[PDB]
Amino acid sequence: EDPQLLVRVRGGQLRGIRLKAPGGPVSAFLGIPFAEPPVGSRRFMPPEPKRPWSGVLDATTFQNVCYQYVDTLYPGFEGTEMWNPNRELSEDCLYLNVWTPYPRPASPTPVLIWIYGGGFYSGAASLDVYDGRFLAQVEGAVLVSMNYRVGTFGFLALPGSREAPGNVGLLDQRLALQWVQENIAAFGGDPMSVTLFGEAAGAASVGMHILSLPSRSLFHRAVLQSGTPNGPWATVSAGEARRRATLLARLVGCPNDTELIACLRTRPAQDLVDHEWHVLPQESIFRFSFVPVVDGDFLSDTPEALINTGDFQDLQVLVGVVKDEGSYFLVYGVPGFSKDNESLISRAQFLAGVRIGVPQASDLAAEAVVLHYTDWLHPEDPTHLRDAMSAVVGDHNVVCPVAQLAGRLAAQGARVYAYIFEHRASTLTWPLWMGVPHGYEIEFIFGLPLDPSLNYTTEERIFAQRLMKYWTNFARTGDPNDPRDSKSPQWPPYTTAAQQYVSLNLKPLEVRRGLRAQTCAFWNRFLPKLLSAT
Amino acid sequence: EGREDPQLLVRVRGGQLRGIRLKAPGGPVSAFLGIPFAEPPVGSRRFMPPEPKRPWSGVLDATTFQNVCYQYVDTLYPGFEGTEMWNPNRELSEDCLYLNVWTPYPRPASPTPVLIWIYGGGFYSGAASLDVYDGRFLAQVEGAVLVSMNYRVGTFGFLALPGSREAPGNVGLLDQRLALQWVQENIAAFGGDPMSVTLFGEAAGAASVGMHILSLPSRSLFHRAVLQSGTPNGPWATVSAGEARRRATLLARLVGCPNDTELIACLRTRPAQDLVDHEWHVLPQESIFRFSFVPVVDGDFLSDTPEALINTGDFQDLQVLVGVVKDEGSYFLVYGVPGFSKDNESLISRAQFLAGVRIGVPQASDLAAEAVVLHYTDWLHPEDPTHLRDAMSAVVGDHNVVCPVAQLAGRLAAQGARVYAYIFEHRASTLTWPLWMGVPHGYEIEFIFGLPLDPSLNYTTEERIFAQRLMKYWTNFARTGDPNDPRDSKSPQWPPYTTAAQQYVSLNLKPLEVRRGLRAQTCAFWNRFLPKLLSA
Ligand SMILES: CCCC(=O)SCC[N+](C)(C)C
Ligand SMILES: CCCC(=O)SCC[N+](C)(C)C
Repeated sequence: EDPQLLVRVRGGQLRGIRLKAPGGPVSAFLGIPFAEPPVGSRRFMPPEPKRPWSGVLDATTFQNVCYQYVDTLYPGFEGTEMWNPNRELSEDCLYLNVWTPYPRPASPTPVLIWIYGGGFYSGAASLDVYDGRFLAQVEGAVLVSMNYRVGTFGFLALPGSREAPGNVGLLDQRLALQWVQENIAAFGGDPMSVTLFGEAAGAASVGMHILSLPSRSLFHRAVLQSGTPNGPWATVSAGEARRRATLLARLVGCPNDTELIACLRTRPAQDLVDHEWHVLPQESIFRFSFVPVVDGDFLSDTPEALINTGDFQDLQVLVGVVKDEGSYFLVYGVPGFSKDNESLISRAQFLAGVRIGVPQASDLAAEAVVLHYTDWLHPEDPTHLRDAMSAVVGDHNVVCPVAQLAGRLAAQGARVYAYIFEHRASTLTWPLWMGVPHGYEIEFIFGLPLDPSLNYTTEERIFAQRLMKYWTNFARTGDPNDPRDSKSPQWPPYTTAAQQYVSLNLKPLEVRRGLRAQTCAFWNRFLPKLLSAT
Repeated sequence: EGREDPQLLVRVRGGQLRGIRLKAPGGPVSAFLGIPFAEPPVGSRRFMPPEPKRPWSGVLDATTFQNVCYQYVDTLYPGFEGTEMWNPNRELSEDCLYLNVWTPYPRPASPTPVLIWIYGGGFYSGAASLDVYDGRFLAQVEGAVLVSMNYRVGTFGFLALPGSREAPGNVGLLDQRLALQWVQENIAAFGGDPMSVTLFGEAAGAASVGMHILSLPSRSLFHRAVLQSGTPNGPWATVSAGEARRRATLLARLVGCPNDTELIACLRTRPAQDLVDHEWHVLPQESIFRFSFVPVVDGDFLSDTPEALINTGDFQDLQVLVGVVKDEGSYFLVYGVPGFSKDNESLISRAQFLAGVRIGVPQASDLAAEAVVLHYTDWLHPEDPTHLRDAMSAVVGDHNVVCPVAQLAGRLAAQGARVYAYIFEHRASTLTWPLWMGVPHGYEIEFIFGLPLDPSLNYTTEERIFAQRLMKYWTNFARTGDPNDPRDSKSPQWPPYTTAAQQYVSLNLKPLEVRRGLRAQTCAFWNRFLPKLLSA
């Protein structure tokens, strides 16, 4: 028995496993329960803290993935399967993972907490791209990641009901956060320095914790990668959640909220997932059925209302986008688009893809979108039409929501740093036309290219090392700049006036001004006026 | 008594004329100024279509310019060259229907291509007698026969009670058409070729050219057309029958005239100056680049809207040259936008910008106006007074001239025409307008007419070489339907404008440069989106 691999936490003893990382050993503690399994009558309910255990709990292995839809668009294809569940599916999934340096850090170390994405309908802390070993070994970080409930199980709401109050997947995340405060010191973590970070739905989750008071006493800094609490996909109204939950209940034969929810509890997990996608009001892409709900509790108003009116003066935020946020999503519903060809579309196909990409758009607003993204020098060129369709989806769903958030936080006294991620991995299996798709910066931030067996280039290892530094420098200090290394250019803070951000690629940092400024004025200032008059 | 210059005595349908031998840098030219082409439209003939001039006896002296048509005279900056050069330079009178002819001296032996000029001035002003419209240089250097006519403006030209007999509308256009008929019958007496006639005009002159293209009885009177900074389509060049009736009866009320016969009869008893004094009071909004009395869609001269006629016409047999200057709008800003002046740099605020947009785009609802503002803001420096000043100029420029031109070039090209497109980018060294105004509306004209060739005018040597170039493009086009010099292969070519390639050339001191797309992105907003936005 290795004594470095034994830890006493409040609920009892744990045994971890020593992992090798290219530069040396790390301690992993995998599959630690942080809550009572949310099963049977506990389905749809706020999580309860895990009861203590006797003896030494085996924490050498990943636990089950929360029950979720499994992707079947391209069976066997690495570019999709890499996001699919890599352990067994179970409703019993409230577990977290901790990586630390080996030996256990002598003094308290900044803690990074990862929250995965998956549109609130999927994800798992156990995926290869979320491997905490590299950041633990190189930067000396304590990395934590949790499972949280997705789809119906995490976000089905009958607002105002005691038995399905909404947002329980966020409350799972909150409980893991409280677990870190109570327990991370035992691992050599510093509970007084906790940085949240996430991508996509995970970034929106981080944003929601910023906007929810009881969560604010559990972290100090935040990183939001390609996702925001504001925007078209991240929240629903109470009225709209009620509709979807009762619609899903009709689809599975149920049944007075008590009656309805009691009947939903008798249903096998897969019965619920089977119909999960049949409750959306429109034919759409980048929209998900069960997401955080504006309940007047976890979220006391809309993310929009809360970001305009908040005080973020003692807050540091790192925020950014990848180069081609929307390309990924096009193949999941827009006619004319596939990974197996060049996807050169017609104008007809472009107009029709806009209605699906902006499902809430009226006739007028859609043509405003089309007219705005057309190249009037080459109105019918199939390459521009394809790239523009990709741009429509990325801008509406990520880039412009991100620009809006960055501006509001900076204005409201926060310290903001912004980026665009432009390097496409040499090992990427998606076609070239997709460029740098939603999700493909994660493997670099986590430092995977340092594994020589993964076949990344030498340049990409040096790059991964740069990014791992910006991220942990940010966690340590609230500033991603190397505090003892000189060299201009420095990464400047994002401000509403200058709007400075940096590009992250193989070349040294470049400072740019204005994050799709003209285009986002269309989505953030004009389009709302056009809909609030139809 | 037969001691006068044998080369200055010419006979026309109406009788004998005596012209004058003028001096031009390269040699003498022949000028026949103030030839009457219509009965004077006075008294019971006010508002009425023109009647052909009745023949005179003996030799009519045609050695001086005639009266300028009664009109509003500019008083914004009195004594200032920038405005005075456009002001009337002869007595104002309703007796004003005269044309002018310039020809080589001696008159050419072989039939010579004819250029006809139609002046601008918003349909409320202008005169063929102004220094910038001097035909002597095109006549001497290019051997051209040049003709310019006076036509009625303001109320006298365009006040209309549509449907009536006594004031049918578009009579100023009918003056222009009568002078075109006069050229057909008479120009051969001067050595001109009636079978090669090219119309050309700037601003409202350009729009007039365009209306002659769209009006059937005019089409047989000319062969080629040049439209400078103006178009028959767009927001200012025409009005509906209903709106023209509205403006006419309002004018009547304001001057003491409270059945159309009765109302027109009372209008005809008012002094000319009273009508002018009240002209501007009938505009529906506070505005710039809008004029009270313009061509009307009467179902007669214009069988439908200019917009409809360019969309459905067959233009296979048409050659057209069209273009714009670099800063079409800047001129108009000092005549009504709070914040703007010729005597300072006119740096403005956001508030002043939004306020100016309501004036510059007077027909816009609140939604459309924020569309304009949001589109023209630079969101990296949304409060920079220099950018805001320039965007304001661009808004008015784009909406009134540049995008109507782009629509015109596109529709004619799609409908079979041969179109050549330019942007004129050279600021005259002699300009008295402040630098911020760039190259304003109207300041290519002096170059096309070759004024820099006159040494007493203080233009630079490069400006002479440049004026000579443009005179060649313009007259090659008149001659052949093609601006390019058949000999010169080394010189860069001017390609036709098409829908697929959208090619046009820059006109400056440097050799021709081909650019693609005529404010394509921005003009898509004005021509495609805005209409659809105003339809709700
Ligand atoms: C270049 C156009 C000049 C005018 O609009 S004149 C109008 C001036 N006023 C309204 C005072 C009569
Ligand atoms: C006072 C010099 C400014 C100019 O060059 S005026 C033309 C403005 N703009 C270049 C924006 C069209």
